[PDB]
Amino acid sequence: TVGIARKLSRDKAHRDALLKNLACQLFQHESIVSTHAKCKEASRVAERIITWTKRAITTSNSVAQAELKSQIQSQLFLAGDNRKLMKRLFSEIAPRYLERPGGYTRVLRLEPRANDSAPQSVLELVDSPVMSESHTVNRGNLKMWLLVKSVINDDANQLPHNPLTLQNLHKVAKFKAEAQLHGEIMLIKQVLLKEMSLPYDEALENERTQALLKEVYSSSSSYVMVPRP
Amino acid sequence: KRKLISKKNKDRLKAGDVVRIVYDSSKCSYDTFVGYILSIDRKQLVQDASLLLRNQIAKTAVEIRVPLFSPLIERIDLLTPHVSSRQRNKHYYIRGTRLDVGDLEAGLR
Amino acid sequence: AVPKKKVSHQKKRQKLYGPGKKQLKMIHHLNKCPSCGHYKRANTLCMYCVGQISHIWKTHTAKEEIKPRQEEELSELDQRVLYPGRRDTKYTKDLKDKDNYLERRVRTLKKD
Amino acid sequence: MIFLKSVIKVIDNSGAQLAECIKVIRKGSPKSPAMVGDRIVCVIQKAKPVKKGDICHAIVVRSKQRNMCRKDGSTVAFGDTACVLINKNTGEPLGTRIMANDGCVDRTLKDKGYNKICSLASRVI
RNA sequence: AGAGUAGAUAUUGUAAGCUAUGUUUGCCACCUUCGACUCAACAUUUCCUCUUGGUUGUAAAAGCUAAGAAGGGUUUGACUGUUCGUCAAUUAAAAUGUUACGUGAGUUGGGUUAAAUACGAUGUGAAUCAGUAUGGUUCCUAUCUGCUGAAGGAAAUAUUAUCAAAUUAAAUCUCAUUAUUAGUACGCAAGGACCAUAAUGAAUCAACCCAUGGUGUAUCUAUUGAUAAUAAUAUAAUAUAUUUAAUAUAUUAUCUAUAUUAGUUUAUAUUUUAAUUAUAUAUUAUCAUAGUAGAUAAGCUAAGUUGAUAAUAAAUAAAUAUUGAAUACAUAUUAAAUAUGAAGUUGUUUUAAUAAGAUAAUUAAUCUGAUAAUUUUAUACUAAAAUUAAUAAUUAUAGGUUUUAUAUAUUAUUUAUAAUUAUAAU
RNA sequence: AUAAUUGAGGUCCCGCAUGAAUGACGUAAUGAUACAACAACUGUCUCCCCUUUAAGCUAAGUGAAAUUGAAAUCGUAGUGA
RNA sequence: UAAAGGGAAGGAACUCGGCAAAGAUAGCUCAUAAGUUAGUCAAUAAAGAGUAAUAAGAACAAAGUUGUACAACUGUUUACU
RNA sequence: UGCUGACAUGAGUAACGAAAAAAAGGUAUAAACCUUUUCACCUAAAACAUAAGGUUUAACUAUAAAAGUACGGCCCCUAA
Ligand SMILES: [Mg+2]
Ligand SMILES: [Mg+2]
Ligand SMILES: [Mg+2]
Ligand SMILES: [Mg+2]
Ligand SMILES: [Mg+2]
Ligand SMILES: [Mg+2]
Ligand SMILES: [Mg+2]
Ligand SMILES: [Mg+2]
Ligand SMILES: [Mg+2]
Ligand SMILES: [Mg+2]
Ligand SMILES: [Mg+2]
Ligand SMILES: [Mg+2]
Ligand SMILES: [Mg+2]
Ligand SMILES: [Mg+2]
Ligand SMILES: [Mg+2]
Ligand SMILES: [Mg+2]
Ligand SMILES: [Mg+2]
Ligand SMILES: [Mg+2]
Ligand SMILES: [Mg+2]
Ligand SMILES: [Mg+2]
Ligand SMILES: [Mg+2]
Ligand SMILES: [Mg+2]
Ligand SMILES: [Mg+2]
Ligand SMILES: [Mg+2]
Ligand SMILES: [Zn+2]
Repeated sequence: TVGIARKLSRDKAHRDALLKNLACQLFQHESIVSTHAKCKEASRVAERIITWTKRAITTSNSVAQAELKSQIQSQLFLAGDNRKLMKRLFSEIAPRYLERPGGYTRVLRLEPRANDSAPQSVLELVDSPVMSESHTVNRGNLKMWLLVKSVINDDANQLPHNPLTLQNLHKVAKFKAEAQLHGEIMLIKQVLLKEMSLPYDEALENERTQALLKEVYSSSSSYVMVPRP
Repeated sequence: KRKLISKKNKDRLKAGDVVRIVYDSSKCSYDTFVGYILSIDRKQLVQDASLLLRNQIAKTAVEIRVPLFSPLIERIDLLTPHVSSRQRNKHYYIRGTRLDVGDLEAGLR
Repeated sequence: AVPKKKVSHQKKRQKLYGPGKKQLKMIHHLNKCPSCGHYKRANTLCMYCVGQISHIWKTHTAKEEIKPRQEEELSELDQRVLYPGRRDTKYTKDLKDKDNYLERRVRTLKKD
Repeated sequence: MIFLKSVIKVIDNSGAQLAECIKVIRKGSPKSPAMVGDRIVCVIQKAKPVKKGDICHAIVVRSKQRNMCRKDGSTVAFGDTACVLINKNTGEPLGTRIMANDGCVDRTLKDKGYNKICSLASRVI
């Protein structure tokens, strides 16, 4: 009771309702902005739900499967725009994480909101598909977009990529096919260029992307450690 | 001693089992105790597991918790297996009601 | 319960601005944004870039403004006859001038 | 654990049936409890036709309080708190036999050195 | 004076004398609330415990009386508003005070000086009482001092990281019972030791959570009543592709469990009739004090566990001595020398602070700190402490993920692999 | 009546200073009246522990009050309207 | 601090005083004494039974018996002690 | 314990008045405004009709529509 989770200045039931709601919204929209604390707890729930889904998908035991399904049902409000959410979890959301061991959600710190000074954050699903057909882009993963923007900026400036940026890119790649990733980047890039003032040469851009990918993929003091004399 | 009380063993000890605790005579001079198991207390670490068992002796109850891995206890002999009627992990609820144990010694005679 | 004397100018000053706790610190922790070299708080996403991204998402994931089927081919004269524009109350007017009471996010300086 | 006006069973043949503790002997503060093996003063509240009202001494032989720890890491708890009446300055049982009907007691009594009481008991648990 | 089997001065001590205290009852008029609870601090004119002198009244044991001694300790009930007091049960003892007869911006308000009312008394009466009785009203967020904690700045015999002594501020200091010496000494008998040690405890304090018990709004299960879902299945519509000869079949998606009419005014329900308008289907959720009940992990806790009650030593108090003059004797010295002697003192032990000193480092591709992030050993905020790895190695901080374990409550009438059978097992 | 009773009930009558519509005396019912006893039940207490919520605490926004001669507002003893 | 929930062994040892907080073994149908002003007044009597229930298990109605003083009784009273 | 005005002190302290919120979009302007969805609260009401009352507060100036019959006033008739 004391120190197992956040309390969030709400009594039990209400808190539970809030958290379930947040999870549902995250599943719906892929990315949401809220207070930091709320995000932090919401992620815990969401991750657990995802894992349950995964287990249901995998495990042979019928009994286990049923139980997991029940748990999933319990942990959601399947009513309005969440009516088909159960289906979505199994069919669309859970598969993306089949190989990934935990860390399905990403919390990113924003600026504290001006009126209230409450510290804010983005909570979002990790590998969310950025390109929906009959739509162009999707309301996807902010981090990826940010990375792409940074890359573009670097290119514009003709500076080398920051090591941090490279690390981030590598992380993104780890659970991602190369070609797919490249495609995603390309999709992002055009859109970004359109948004910004910058021009767009297709082939050149492609080449740049390829170069970026290559470095990412194929991997490559005053104190002297010495034995006790 | 571990095998009984193992959560992976099917024929383990359960609330509802009647058991005879036999003490070692070389270590101590304690008399052997018969009791209906109300609960097995499994802990974070293994050696400090116990079980809480009771007996009514001629109009007076008595409950005893025995640390199962005490070297004072030799072995514990299952006298009577539990019945499928009484259900729950811990049967504290029986004390004082119709479901109480009565005199196990008497039953044994 | 109650002050025995008027608290002197000195004393109040030293209670207020004296200790460190009560002083505003300088926000040292702030660094360049990787996407556009502007200032941002450390360990924090740049508020401009994220905003931009959000805007783009909105533009793309915009919901279809469900315009009614009838009013699209509704004669101007006919429209006028039907739906004449009233005068709004003071309160409504006030609400409408959002610029007066509503704040748009400021942009940081360029880090060097 | 027994305190001021706690009522307890007398498991003896002295004719006392039920006694009410008025004081614990060896312990300094009167607020302190009397546990198994301890000597108490009590008023005899009910008796079979000693008499009701008699202030007498007793030793607490068994308690309902689980939590009482034994050196071997075990505990024993009873259905009631019971005592045996003793002699003011002799410290021996005032009765000749502990009621074999309901005469169980804690082996801690033996440790204490109440051998007479322990032997008198139907069972020592 | 006089008691005290004798004899004022063991113990007692008339009336009269000389003082001290400002704890009682008063006097003065400088000046305008008793109790209970909580927490106690200080004193010593000491109740207990330690040392000692006197005791035909010190055989011993219990006492009586006196000197040193304030280190530790000095109670729970019935009665009463009571402090007190009378009892009961204990205790080593249940000491007497001072602190605005300590403590109401700390609690209570039973007593006690208001308004109501009654009784007795007094008064012709309004009313009154060193009467009696029932009821009955104040509140305060803390400015400064102070105290308890926690930080920032700072001057450091000059820095930083770490270790740190003396010292200063406190805390602590104990007590009983039992057993041994010993049924010994002593005593006709009864009775019954000192000196000294050990073991049990007692109060007090500290720490801890392996276990025990409590809790546990994360922990599942059971369960009463109402409602709202999701999935599946049957039905219907629409949309989208498929086959068939726009139609029908089947696939996918979305939406749908309605509605109208009868049964003599109304409303609801039932059944009929209308309509595609449904499941004694699986699983959920909400509300009812966490809806109620049985268990319950961590953590926190005591009713639990563990430990301490600080030695050894130095100088002493009252007291007990040696030699030994001044003073041919005597005299422990208010002479020179020489000794014993207390739970007291000094010290030790414990905590906090301080930082002498010591080790190392020196303008820096990763010097020492702070800001920042993830946090709990820490925590009101701070501060403290752990981590901020992702390159040649090495380091897990929270969340997640996996693991085994625990918790729940069904499970061998089982699960898993192969073909009702075989093997491995929950 | 309680281990123990200045309380309670009964009885006794030097009624300091009862008493008959300022009614006297015993009773059924009634009473949020006032005393007392027993049962049961309990955190009232031995003796406090844990948990929840709203405060308190920190950040942002708004923003009071009584009070106030002036203050650079320590301890002790003494002094002194 | 307030407003709740739970609590081992005790069960009023608390306190001016069980203040407060516990405490309900049918809400339907039976069955219900003494006393009495003869009114199931007492009485919703206490106790007790029928149906339901065998230790897990909604909410609300329903919280004892007796003695004494005072007043017959239902009422009214000091709006704000 | 003058009177009026101004400005301090306590103090950036207490408090902000019964409490369930979340997301997305309006709007790279929103804890507080609006819309959608989710969740909750009241429900012999915190609903729906009304009486009285009142700075018209309303869904507003382009504004609250009556021959009368489960429509009120005035009007007729009286009570106190
Ligand atoms: Mg003295
Ligand atoms: Mg005061
Ligand atoms: Mg004062
Ligand atoms: Mg009253
Ligand atoms: Mg523990
Ligand atoms: Mg626990
Ligand atoms: Mg409701
Ligand atoms: Mg101890
Ligand atoms: Mg590693
Ligand atoms: Mg009269
Ligand atoms: Mg009345
Ligand atoms: Mg503020
Ligand atoms: Mg008392
Ligand atoms: Mg009392
Ligand atoms: Mg009631
Ligand atoms: Mg009356
Ligand atoms: Mg003036
Ligand atoms: Mg203040
Ligand atoms: Mg404050
Ligand atoms: Mg505040
Ligand atoms: Mg409000
Ligand atoms: Mg918005
Ligand atoms: Mg209704
Ligand atoms: Mg209305
Ligand atoms: Zn930027």
